[PDB]
Amino acid sequence: YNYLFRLFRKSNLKPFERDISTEIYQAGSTPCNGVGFNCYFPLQSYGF
Amino acid sequence: VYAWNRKRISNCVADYSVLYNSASFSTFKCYGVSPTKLNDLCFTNVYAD
Repeated sequence: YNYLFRLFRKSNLKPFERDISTEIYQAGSTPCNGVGFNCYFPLQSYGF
Repeated sequence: VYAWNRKRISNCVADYSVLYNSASFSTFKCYGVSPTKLNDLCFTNVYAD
């Protein structure tokens, strides 16, 4: 679980863009308050 | 669970947002396709088990 990728973002990356952000991702029409259902941590692991 | 009911979904418009925006579920997931993209995609058949 030491390797991760970003599963979601508010818009697609530009060429050679980099984004370290750990901010919570709002997956639908729900207020997430920076903290659950439709309110996910956007970094996820392959579990190789 | 030994005898699941299957519904065949066809000839209709499918508002998946009524599912994915609803807080009515203990878990919701989609695989190979993003749920917000299912409001754009169109299919020959759909099935619900």
